[PDB]
Amino acid sequence: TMMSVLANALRCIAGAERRGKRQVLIRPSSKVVVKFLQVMQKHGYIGEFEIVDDHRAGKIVVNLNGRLNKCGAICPRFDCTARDFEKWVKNILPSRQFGFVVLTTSLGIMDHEEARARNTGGKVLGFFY
Amino acid sequence: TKTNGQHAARKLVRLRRKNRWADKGWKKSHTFVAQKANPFGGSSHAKGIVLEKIGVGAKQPNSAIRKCVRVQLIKNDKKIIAFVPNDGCLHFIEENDEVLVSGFGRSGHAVGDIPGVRFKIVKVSSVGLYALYRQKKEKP
Amino acid sequence: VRMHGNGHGKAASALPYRRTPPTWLKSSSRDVIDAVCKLAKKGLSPSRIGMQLRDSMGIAQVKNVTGRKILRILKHKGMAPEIPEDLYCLIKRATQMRKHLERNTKDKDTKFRLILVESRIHRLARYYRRVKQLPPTWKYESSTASAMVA
RNA sequence: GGAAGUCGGCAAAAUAGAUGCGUAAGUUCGCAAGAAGCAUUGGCUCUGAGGGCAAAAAUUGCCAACUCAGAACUGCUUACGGCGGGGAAUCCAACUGUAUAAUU
RNA sequence: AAAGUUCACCGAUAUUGCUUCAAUAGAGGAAGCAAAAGUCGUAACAAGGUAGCUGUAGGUGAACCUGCAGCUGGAUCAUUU
RNA sequence: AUUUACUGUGACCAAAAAGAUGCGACCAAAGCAGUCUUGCCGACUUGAAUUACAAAGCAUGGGAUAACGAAGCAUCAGCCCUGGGGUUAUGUUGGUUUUAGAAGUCCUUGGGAGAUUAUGGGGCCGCGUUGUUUCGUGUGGCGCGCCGCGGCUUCCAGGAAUGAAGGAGGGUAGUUCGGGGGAGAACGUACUGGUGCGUCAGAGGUGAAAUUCUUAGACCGCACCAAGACGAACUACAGCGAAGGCAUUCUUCAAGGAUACCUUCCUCAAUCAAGAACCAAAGUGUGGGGAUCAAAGAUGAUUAGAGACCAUUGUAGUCCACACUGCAAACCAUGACACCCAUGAAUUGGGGAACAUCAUUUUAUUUAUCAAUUUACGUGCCUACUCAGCACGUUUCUUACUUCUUCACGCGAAAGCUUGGAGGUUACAGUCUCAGGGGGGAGUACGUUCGCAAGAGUGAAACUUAAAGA
RNA sequence: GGACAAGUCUGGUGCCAGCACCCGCGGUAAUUCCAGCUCCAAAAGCGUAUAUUAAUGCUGUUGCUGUUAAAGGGUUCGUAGUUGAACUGUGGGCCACGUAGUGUGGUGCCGUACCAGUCCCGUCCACCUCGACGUGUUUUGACCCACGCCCUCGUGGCC
RNA sequence: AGCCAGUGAUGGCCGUGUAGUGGACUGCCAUGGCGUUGACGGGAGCGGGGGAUUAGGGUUCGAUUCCGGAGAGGGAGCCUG
RNA sequence: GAUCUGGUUGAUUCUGCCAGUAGUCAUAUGCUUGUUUCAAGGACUUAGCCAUGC
Ligand SMILES: [K+]
Ligand SMILES: [K+]
Ligand SMILES: [K+]
Ligand SMILES: [K+]
Ligand SMILES: [K+]
Ligand SMILES: [K+]
Ligand SMILES: [K+]
Ligand SMILES: [K+]
Ligand SMILES: [K+]
Ligand SMILES: [K+]
Ligand SMILES: [K+]
Ligand SMILES: [K+]
Ligand SMILES: [K+]
Ligand SMILES: [Mg+2]
Ligand SMILES: [Mg+2]
Ligand SMILES: [Mg+2]
Ligand SMILES: [Mg+2]
Ligand SMILES: [Mg+2]
Ligand SMILES: [Mg+2]
Ligand SMILES: [Mg+2]
Ligand SMILES: [Mg+2]
Ligand SMILES: [Mg+2]
Ligand SMILES: [Mg+2]
Ligand SMILES: [Mg+2]
Ligand SMILES: [Mg+2]
Ligand SMILES: [Mg+2]
Ligand SMILES: [Mg+2]
Ligand SMILES: [Mg+2]
Ligand SMILES: [Mg+2]
Ligand SMILES: [Mg+2]
Ligand SMILES: [Mg+2]
Ligand SMILES: [Mg+2]
Ligand SMILES: [Mg+2]
Ligand SMILES: [Mg+2]
Ligand SMILES: [Mg+2]
Ligand SMILES: [Mg+2]
Ligand SMILES: [Mg+2]
Ligand SMILES: [Mg+2]
Ligand SMILES: [Mg+2]
Ligand SMILES: [Mg+2]
Ligand SMILES: [Mg+2]
Ligand SMILES: [Mg+2]
Ligand SMILES: [Mg+2]
Ligand SMILES: [Mg+2]
Ligand SMILES: [Mg+2]
Ligand SMILES: [Mg+2]
Ligand SMILES: [Mg+2]
Ligand SMILES: [Mg+2]
Ligand SMILES: [Mg+2]
Ligand SMILES: [Mg+2]
Ligand SMILES: [Mg+2]
Ligand SMILES: [Mg+2]
Ligand SMILES: [Mg+2]
Ligand SMILES: [Mg+2]
Ligand SMILES: [Mg+2]
Ligand SMILES: [Mg+2]
Ligand SMILES: [Mg+2]
Ligand SMILES: [Mg+2]
Ligand SMILES: [Mg+2]
Ligand SMILES: [Mg+2]
Ligand SMILES: [Mg+2]
Ligand code: NA
Ligand code: NA
Ligand code: NA
Ligand code: NA
Ligand code: NA
Ligand code: NA
Ligand code: NA
Ligand code: NA
Ligand code: NA
Repeated sequence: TMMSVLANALRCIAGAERRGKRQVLIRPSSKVVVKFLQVMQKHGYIGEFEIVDDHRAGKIVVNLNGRLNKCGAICPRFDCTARDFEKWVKNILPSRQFGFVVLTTSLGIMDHEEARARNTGGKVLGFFY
Repeated sequence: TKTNGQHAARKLVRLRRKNRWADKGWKKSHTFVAQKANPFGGSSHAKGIVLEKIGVGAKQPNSAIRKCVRVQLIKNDKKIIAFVPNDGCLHFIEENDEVLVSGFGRSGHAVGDIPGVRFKIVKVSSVGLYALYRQKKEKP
Repeated sequence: VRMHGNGHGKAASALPYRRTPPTWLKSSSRDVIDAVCKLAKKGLSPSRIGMQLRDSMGIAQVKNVTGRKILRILKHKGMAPEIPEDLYCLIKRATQMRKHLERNTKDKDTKFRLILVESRIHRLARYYRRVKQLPPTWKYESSTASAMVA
């Protein structure tokens, strides 16, 4: 059965961008999925997306602009101390010049660059570049 | 394909413990069985008495007589066969002499075309075999 | 996939997005409650009450009018079944199979199916004991279960 | 002293009741088994447990029978009768039974 | 207040018996691995000259043979429209 | 009543050793020293500051989680006020006795609330049965309006609950679908053996023969009888089953999947050490049965030989009932669950459209960036009834076994795989579980569990090899 | 000789003696043995044996493999264990001013294009002249970021 | 793959003994205590601060200077303090 | 220093091991050894046995 909604959604987006599609449909939706997409959109990696209501878990349609190379989830959600950001950047990112690691902290869901500014650790959710 | 569970530490620990017995290198160093079968008691050298001078034929592609010796170890009274290196060098060894024996280079494995030999003579009468060969010393 | 098989069946009903009853119904909430209690007196299960209302009296859902589910209505009126309906229907099927096996002792196919049904029963009973719908220390036994069933 | 006797341990010696602990190979899983083996046992003075019948009832009163389990003190000359010696193997017959009254 | 008497308790040591572990002799019967270019055949590799192989049962100097069910890793991806 | 994990910041933590600031011991490994204004001295000389798992302890933060509780009629008491009822302090200690409070406990006035309408039941019965609002002053649209009544009474809480997962379970229906399973009764030819007639000299078998049967009538022809097994052609890159497996007809018994549904319920789930049930053929035990074929055995050939291949026989077995065994190239040599995934022809079951049967949006003169309706279409059979039926043609949908020789990425050492992955993986993390670590010795020895046995499960080492393998 | 830096030099031996961690060399012309001469490495140091760490992603949590190379249980059920769908919710005003996307209306509007008229050719394919819509400006206004202030910071209820 | 109970095994009551708590020990009472989250048994071994090898994660050593424990051939008992 | 090379074929691409390589206050043995500073030193086997002096 399906055990992770976030992992399912990120696999659908990465698969569609590999095939050069313009839109992708994601089902089911969740609060964590929407927050993850808002971080990607703020940095300019996807574009506009829309949520459709069906009185159950919703559906999401995402528009892709072709700037996203790969996104993925990290399972299980390992803890990350504020001094451990460099270790994760070295392991799962193409370089130290671009790309983001997404964390869930007591201040909310954010990328690793913002978390370093606020000096907070948390649990690693995923990445995109 | 393995667990990847976040609360499955016990399963991963048990898996590695069972599967670590499947490599000969790890098993040999942890089993105490090869040590008992080893004529040396886990040491690098041993001393013994010469019983007989024998000639061992080389393996099939080669053709020679290898000029080995039969030695009984002092520490536990085990009998082994040891190679005597270098040209001549069998004239320096007599019966009932005391020799120092070391291994070959492969940790209990036979080397070269000599069939079942894994030891070589290093000292005789406590002088040094290679030193005798180069004439730097005289046999006492 | 099915719990105890290899089938991938998708047949099911799809509830509508709009939950308000249609304007031509003209049936009060009190009238629906009365019709539900009458059928239960006749001796019908909650599943059969809903189909009878849907097929003849034009009520698509008993929750959209009266705001209550069928089994909740019966519990309030004190006419709820002693054991859950889905559990009862499984026990009845196992009883019929055992009766057939008494005369036919070479039916290895039926013996296999009896194993699956009894496994389903024990899983169902475990859930109902946890949510306190069955009394604790309630057990299914093949000898006793012939009673208390159709 | 301990089978050196003798065809041959023949004959004799020897074990022995009860209680507690413990018990091998083999096996048709029932047995083998009391396998093998170790300890206690007297007398005297005490203590506890094990029940019935009555009554205006975790109470009171009255009463019978002989088992079991303990303690202190004290003693031995090992002291009636009765009562398996044990173990490791080979051959034959599966077993209980019958059968040359008067040599098998 | 010394020697000395009796009892209780702690208990070395010795003997006997069980249990457990570690090394060890043995007539004979087998197995494996090597050497020597020994004797008998030719089972496999081609349709290897009876297609081969798996499971099982019996037989025979040796490889092997035979019966029953299976497989293609076959020597056929194929012939009442 | 709120708690842990996590995370930020600080407390509590021997030295030596390890990381580090400073100082030209001639440099360095070191050490904690040393420097100079030429000193009856000075630098208030220096010797800084770190890390040390896991557990424990203080005070922030609340996103991801986890421990609790509950399973929803096992429930729900609405607040504030005024008028009634029925321990102190008396100068101190020790005693009797009271007046009041407060509390509870019944009546009553004042006020404002309510998350779910005092109007729900009877009977006592009697009577009769043109005003806004659009839209171009005006037109045109506008929506609302333009057993019945009756007084009384008693009983009554019965409507406030996230939603129903393209997760699981249950229900109803076509008495749907199929070599799915268990029971009876029958049917069909054929092999073998008999019986009755006819005829007369060979028949059988092979590469060629021989073993074998035959004037005491074999082989052949017709008719019939007995017994046991088996269900040809139709039969397919078809169906059903968890796998092993399943093929004549009719009558019965209990099941199973798919489809349809505005039925019910509300996380009940996925995978799994231990544990259980089933499991081809051969094989074993006890009774039946015994036609065919046929391990063992016999005879004839062939051959240098032939314990084989070929021929004629022939026992166990092959079949049924009840018990065992659990060893397969038990194979898709490919574990289960879940997501995404390009193309054209076909096919098996169900449903919708069609056929047949019944019944009788604005707009829009000057538009367009991802359309507001591609929904079209006929045939054959059919009462002088398993039938409002049965097939075909056309377009959609859910489930299943597949193909491309006119199938795309991608992947792989290659052969090849490809919605059904061996793809979406060094750009390496969806969940669980079982195996492997050079070739042999070897699935062998020893020990132990199971078995009547045959065997099955668990399972080493000493030695020996430079390759074995794809 | 190669891995591995450095001789196709000169004598001796002739599958012998010997070398060789591995591949291999030696039967008459040995780049490998025994020696001479040259040359190489690192050096007051340099070989050999045994154990251990790295080489080793050949123990794999990071991070292995399982169609054919070693490796998926004969099939289902199933306990301990591991893993488990969505939801209660992150506010609004007031200025300012460089942005700041969009709709709705203002303001003028050379040239181009479109629609509607007039005339004209053709009947199978062409042109003229006007009363408006567009396109392009320029402001408004709603989204957006930066900076200040305020809010009983949903509604209600006081004031 | 089960361990523990005559003769203390888990707990209770009144005591004794100790410098002091306590099944530490005497008497009586109940049937408990531990275990696949690996008890019971077996093998190697003094524990730590630390050493070696350093992309990171890891693997391996620690008789030996400092801290703690134990012993004085084996094993038992004791006086003085 | 986040590094690899030789061996299976008539040639090719793999799996996989054997061999090579660097360190060790890590032990032992062989050859050699001019100067200086700093240092471990009967643990491994036998918690084996001890003359003599302190
Ligand atoms: K006996
Ligand atoms: K008898
Ligand atoms: K053959
Ligand atoms: K051949
Ligand atoms: K066979
Ligand atoms: K049989
Ligand atoms: K035959
Ligand atoms: K198997
Ligand atoms: K079908
Ligand atoms: K020469
Ligand atoms: K590997
Ligand atoms: K006490
Ligand atoms: K003193
Ligand atoms: Mg399951
Ligand atoms: Mg005698
Ligand atoms: Mg005599
Ligand atoms: Mg006698
Ligand atoms: Mg026994
Ligand atoms: Mg006895
Ligand atoms: Mg007898
Ligand atoms: Mg007798
Ligand atoms: Mg007689
Ligand atoms: Mg042929
Ligand atoms: Mg052949
Ligand atoms: Mg052949
Ligand atoms: Mg054969
Ligand atoms: Mg220091
Ligand atoms: Mg549901
Ligand atoms: Mg006939
Ligand atoms: Mg047929
Ligand atoms: Mg059979
Ligand atoms: Mg029989
Ligand atoms: Mg057979
Ligand atoms: Mg034949
Ligand atoms: Mg025959
Ligand atoms: Mg049969
Ligand atoms: Mg397999
Ligand atoms: Mg591959
Ligand atoms: Mg592969
Ligand atoms: Mg991976
Ligand atoms: Mg191996
Ligand atoms: Mg047995
Ligand atoms: Mg038998
Ligand atoms: Mg076996
Ligand atoms: Mg060279
Ligand atoms: Mg070179
Ligand atoms: Mg070497
Ligand atoms: Mg030469
Ligand atoms: Mg290593
Ligand atoms: Mg590495
Ligand atoms: Mg394989
Ligand atoms: Mg399989
Ligand atoms: Mg969740
Ligand atoms: Mg020790
Ligand atoms: Mg130490
Ligand atoms: Mg030691
Ligand atoms: Mg030292
Ligand atoms: Mg010392
Ligand atoms: Mg001491
Ligand atoms: Mg000593
Ligand atoms: Mg060739
Ligand atoms: Na046959
Ligand atoms: Na197959
Ligand atoms: Na395909
Ligand atoms: Na490694
Ligand atoms: Na240690
Ligand atoms: Na100490
Ligand atoms: Na090969
Ligand atoms: Na000097
Ligand atoms: Na000097």
